[PDB]
Amino acid sequence: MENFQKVEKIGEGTYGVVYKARNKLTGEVVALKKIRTEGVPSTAIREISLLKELNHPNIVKLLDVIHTENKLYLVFEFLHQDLKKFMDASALTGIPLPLIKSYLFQLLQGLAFCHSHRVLHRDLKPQNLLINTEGAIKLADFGLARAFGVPVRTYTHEVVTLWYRAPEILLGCKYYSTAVDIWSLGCIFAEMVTRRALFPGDSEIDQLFRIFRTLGTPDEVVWPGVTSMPDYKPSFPKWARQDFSKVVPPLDEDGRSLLSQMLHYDPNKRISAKAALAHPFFQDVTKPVPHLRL
Ligand SMILES: C=CCNc1nc(N)c(C(=O)c2ccc(Cl)s2)s1
Repeated sequence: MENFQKVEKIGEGTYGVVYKARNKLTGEVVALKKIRTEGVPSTAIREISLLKELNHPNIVKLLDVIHTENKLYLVFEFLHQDLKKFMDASALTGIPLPLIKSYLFQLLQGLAFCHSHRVLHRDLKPQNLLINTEGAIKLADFGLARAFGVPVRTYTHEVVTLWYRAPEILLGCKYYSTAVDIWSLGCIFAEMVTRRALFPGDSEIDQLFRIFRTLGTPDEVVWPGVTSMPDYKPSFPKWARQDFSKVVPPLDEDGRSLLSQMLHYDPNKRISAKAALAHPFFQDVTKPVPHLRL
């Protein structure tokens, strides 16, 4: 890109490298993402372009879609730190509960907004949750997966994380629903509380079995239709569900209750973002400022 000035290489995005850049005509700093190649689907540019229309305090604004020199670029508002880094920085003391609650509440608002606009994320993870000094947290990359197509591996041959993947996706369901995002957010909520990833699988089957070992191997009783999912196998080991109090100590009953509703196996039974916002866990929610080291 010329219309920009690459300050640094922020990191590795799901679809390509992410750069911290400066708009040459405005002097503004943004998050520039180069999308990894046979012409660029015209369907994608149209889909993605509609996203520039989404506007919410908890959604990282897609400023522009730039298609020039037969290369694709997405220009996003720049935020100063991601939740992965903040969690790592908060590892010794943990994120204070009131801030964890504020972040969860805000993320649910961003989800509620996108879902009401018929937009799913499908690949929520600590790396695409961005925070600022003011106490806000925003979701980036909403609607990209559907417009594009989650590739097995990036062109950088970097490992894609499966830790936040809903069980229905792992079982090979090719139809997504808003519930996949609630699942990912539930996993993130648990990780903020315990300071350890909930289901750190290193493979698709390891990821599935780690979920099974904690929540019990699903059956037709708790998840009608599961034995007919594409990758379900009658040979899956049968693990008993573990007492949920052992899962996220020392989160209180309201928090554990909300989390269990975000982690129901049946997508249809999983709580909606809108309903979650009404949960008693948020009765005393506030908006604390985080201690960010930039
Ligand atoms: C050190 C400050 C970095 N600032 C950033 N700002 C934005 N907007 C970022 C992203 O959208 C993503 C980057 C990677 C994924 Cl995955 S989403 S990173």
